[PDB]
Amino acid sequence: LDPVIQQVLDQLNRMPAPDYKHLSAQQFRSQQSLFPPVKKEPVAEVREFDMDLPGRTLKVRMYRPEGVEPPYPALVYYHGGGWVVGDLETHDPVCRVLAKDGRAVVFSVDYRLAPEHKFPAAVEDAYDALQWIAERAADFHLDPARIAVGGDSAGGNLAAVTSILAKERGGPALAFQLLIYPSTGYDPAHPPASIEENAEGYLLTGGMMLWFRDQYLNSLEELTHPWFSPVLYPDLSGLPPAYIATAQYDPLRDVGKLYAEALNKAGVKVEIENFEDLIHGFAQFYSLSPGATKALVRIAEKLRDALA
Repeated sequence: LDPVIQQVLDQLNRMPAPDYKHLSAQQFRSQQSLFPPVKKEPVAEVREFDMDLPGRTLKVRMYRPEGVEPPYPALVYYHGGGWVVGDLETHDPVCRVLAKDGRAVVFSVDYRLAPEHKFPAAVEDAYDALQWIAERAADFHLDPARIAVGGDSAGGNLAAVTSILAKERGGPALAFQLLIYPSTGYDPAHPPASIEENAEGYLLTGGMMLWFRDQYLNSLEELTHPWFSPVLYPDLSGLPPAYIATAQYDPLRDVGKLYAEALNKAGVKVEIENFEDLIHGFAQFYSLSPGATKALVRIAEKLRDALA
């Protein structure tokens, strides 16, 4: 286990174990704490504006890197945070790396967070967002055939699910899926080993996964709805080829593996790598941990090839 990630787990695992029974979303958000300033790689331009969508307006932050000419290969990105926390700044550095090392224009979408907007506001936001952007490939000098989707954790979930809607509705063409330790689901009655294995002490805990699933979902029945567990979708076949990264000490390790294992079955090209010395959410320790820094770049490179 990485040395910097260790001090974070030690110092963290000290404070009192949280009481998710009374813990509030306002309080977890206001509880922003853990993640000192981090390095922001540079890019040619950064543009933040509003996507005006029916019923609601969403903020977007576009990232163009240096040394890349139109029409540009892109990436519509969805930040992680349990469908509850996170915004355009918390993941601003991660997006900068994917943009710099991935050689693509990155559009980080500021979707509606729960509990305020329950499932499925996030999913509809993810899909409508991609469409709003693809409809205007010409206005952003985009190569319509090289537009990918990606995300970390809950953001990874949204990307998998958006891939599926796009397939039902015949487009827009998604060239690729970049899923970083994504929450793609499973059958709660028969949960993978990593769930029990890495239940505690590794940042993302079992009690935290439950709290998220609580603030986000409306009913128990929703636990097996495809839009929440894309892994339980009928025909995974014909979906965009993908790259899936997982972490050794992540309760969601086998969940992503399970998704890799499923797309393969429906005959979809997929590559999955497990980073042996990292935990869930490592991309946010870029420039802080020597292991996370290497992994994120490695991940941004796979994007570069895939979209090449």
